[PDB]
Amino acid sequence: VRMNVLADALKSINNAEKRGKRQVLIRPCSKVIVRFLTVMMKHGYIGEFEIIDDHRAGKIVVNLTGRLNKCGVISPRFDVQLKDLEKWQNNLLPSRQFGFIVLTTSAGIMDHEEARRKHTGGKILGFFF
Amino acid sequence: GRMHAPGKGLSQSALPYRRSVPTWLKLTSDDVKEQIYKLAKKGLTPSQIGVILRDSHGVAQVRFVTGNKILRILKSKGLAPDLPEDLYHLIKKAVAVRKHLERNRKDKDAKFRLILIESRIHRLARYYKTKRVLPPNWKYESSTASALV
Amino acid sequence: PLAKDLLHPSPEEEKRKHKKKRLVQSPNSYFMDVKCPGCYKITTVFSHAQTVVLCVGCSTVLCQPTGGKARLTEGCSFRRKQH
Amino acid sequence: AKIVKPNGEKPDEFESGISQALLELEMNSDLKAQLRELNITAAKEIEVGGGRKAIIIFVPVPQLKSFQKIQVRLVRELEKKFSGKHVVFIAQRRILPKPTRKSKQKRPRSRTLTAVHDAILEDLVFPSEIVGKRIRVKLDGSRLIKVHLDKAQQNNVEHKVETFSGVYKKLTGKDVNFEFPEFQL
Amino acid sequence: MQNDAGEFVDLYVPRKCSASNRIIGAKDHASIQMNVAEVDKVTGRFNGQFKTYAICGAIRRMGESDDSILRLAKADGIVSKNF
RNA sequence: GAGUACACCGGAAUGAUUUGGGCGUGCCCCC
RNA sequence: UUAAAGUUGCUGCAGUUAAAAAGCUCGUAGUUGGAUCUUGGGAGCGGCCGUCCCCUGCUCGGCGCCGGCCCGAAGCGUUUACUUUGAAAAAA
Repeated sequence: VRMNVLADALKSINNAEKRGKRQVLIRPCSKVIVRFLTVMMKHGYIGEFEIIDDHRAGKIVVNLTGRLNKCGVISPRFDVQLKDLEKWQNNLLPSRQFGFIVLTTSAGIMDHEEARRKHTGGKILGFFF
Repeated sequence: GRMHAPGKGLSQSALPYRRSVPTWLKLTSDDVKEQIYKLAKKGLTPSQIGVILRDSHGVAQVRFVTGNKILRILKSKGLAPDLPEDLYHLIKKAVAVRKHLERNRKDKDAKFRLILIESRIHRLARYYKTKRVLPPNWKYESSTASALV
Repeated sequence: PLAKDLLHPSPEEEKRKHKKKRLVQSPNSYFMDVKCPGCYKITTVFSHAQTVVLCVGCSTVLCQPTGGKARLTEGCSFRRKQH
Repeated sequence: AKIVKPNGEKPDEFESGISQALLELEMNSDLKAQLRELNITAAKEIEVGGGRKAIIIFVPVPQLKSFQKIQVRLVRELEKKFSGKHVVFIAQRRILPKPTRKSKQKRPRSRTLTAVHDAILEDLVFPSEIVGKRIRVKLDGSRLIKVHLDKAQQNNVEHKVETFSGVYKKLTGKDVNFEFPEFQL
Repeated sequence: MQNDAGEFVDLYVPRKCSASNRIIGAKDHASIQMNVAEVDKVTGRFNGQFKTYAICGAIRRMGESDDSILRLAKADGIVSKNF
């Protein structure tokens, strides 16, 4: 039984990007998935994506061009403070120049850099680079 | 897949996207509800009422001609059954299996199926208890079969 | 393969796939308007009726329950009604 | 008269004129047979894209089912009354603020913003139904809603796309396009 | 790469596949740099200029190089749109 | 009006005259 | 006795053949659980966006005006984790 729509969507998009496909459809749609894809688009990693509506659950098609090594998920949603952000990002990212970590926050679902800028923490969602 | 059998299947209904009554259907809501009341008085269950309405009367399903579902309408008028249809069917199947088992004591497969059916009955009765439709003291008992026909 | 168009698939591709695997879930069933030369009143039936139906006017048995569609009685005309 | 407002507010000249014209049309034409108590809520005038103006008419929710058999000829009569003016009949529904933990009965889903927006979108286009909705999210994060309308009864509303988009944008604030498919009908 | 001033410290910039947007390594002999010449519209003649493509070894190895080249030539304006 | 694809009419059109029917709205009969 | 031990693996180990998946199924605790309820505009600091106020109401008074209005308050606000903050936090 599907326990996490986000994990399946991330695994599917990772497989599609690794194979070399140009676009992939995700069967389950949720708001957090839309926010995370929007984070990717704002950071400039994926292209235009099309949410398709039905009366049961939406579907999402993503324009993957060339810029994803992989993009994944951490479960469960571990809670992280500001002092623990550095420890997570040293052993979670390939380097310090690029790569981002997203985490849910009451001020908005944003990356680690914006969370540090606004001086807030929350629950970690995943990473992409 | 299936809850008990190890088989995987994919066969069920597929409702259309357009949520609007078709224009060729001249039937209103009041006459559809009247037909539903007549079929309920005849002695049927909501499982077959929708089938009869979608076969003979040509209506796709109730949830578009009216707002309330079939069971909702039956509850509204008050002649809805006191016990859910699926639980009744499971109880009847369990009684049939036990009646078959009383004489033939060597049918091990029947015993296994009876155990599985009682498990299903317990799992559904727990949900009915936690959704506030049956009394908290309601219990499924092996010997109690004549009253729960 | 690599560069398809899943947003705008051709109708042939969409009809090839299963009803629940299409870009949007749409049943492949439909309703009918069956009538016979004997009686002169027209009824509405479902393709997969799965239930014996008597014409209103006690003419004859119209449909037959099978695994898929319904075996229409010989000497009957039907049209696909749609909106 | 026919126009009824929530509070004791004097309607502008446009709403009074619209109500009087509708009364005269229903008295003259053969619509008074089903248009005695069927009243109007309010009216508005806007400026849609292009050199044309649109007419917005608000509808009581319970009595909209009686209106549903009328828009076939009423819009044509209003077009005969004003050539360069498009008229659309849309329901008016109440919206409730989200129950934040600082601000009482339960808020039903019928009054939520999403349901209200869907109702407005599905009632803005009366003759042609909706086949599907495809929202495109721009690179800047802005959305672009695309709606697929029914291929049937298309040769009478294909020119109303601009006024539909203008009305929905002014009432909601979202960029909406309109397209017509042919792979099903 | 940048520094205090803004100059570049990378000793060479690598290539990049025109189809999969993947770069080409130094010891990747399967990569192909293809040159396609255009034709003047007036009569049909060779002019002297060309269009250069690049496909990584993985695409050819998996077997989708010809389709990628066809798509690139169609997008640039060589292959007829109706095709 | 129950049988058919038919016979009476009324709204309605330009003082007077009026256009083949069926209800499965698009195809089924009549010429 | 600690690191080397990614040979105790929470980060972070293995289970076809090297050590290792109960003969199979049901099942109370324990663990984990699909989608969907909130949104935009107004004015502006400025070269699309750096930055700004708005979206809990209902007996006593002072930034005050000419019986009309806000202002503060002796008195409330669905509950939890999470997150930022302040106090209280012996010395070495």
